[PDB]
Amino acid sequence: LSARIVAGVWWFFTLIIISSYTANLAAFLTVERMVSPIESAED
Amino acid sequence: TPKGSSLGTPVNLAVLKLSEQGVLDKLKNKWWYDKGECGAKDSGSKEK
Repeated sequence: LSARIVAGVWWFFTLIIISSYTANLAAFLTVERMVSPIESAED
Repeated sequence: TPKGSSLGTPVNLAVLKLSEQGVLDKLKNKWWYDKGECGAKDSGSKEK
């Protein structure tokens, strides 16, 4: 009985994970990353 | 300084000399940054 709920919580977890990964990958594929090598003299 | 005083020119040249010597920068930095709280100076990637 434990393997069903383990596989369910695991599948759910990795589903959240891949949805997040894909979403953020599209986000970085869109935003153009806002690249800034240096900011201040302290840097 | 008072109009046409005898102190205008010397304090003027003084201000310039101090600014060039770095006294002004160090002093301002002293009362603004050196004495002051939360001095992280953009730490932990605050800009991004």
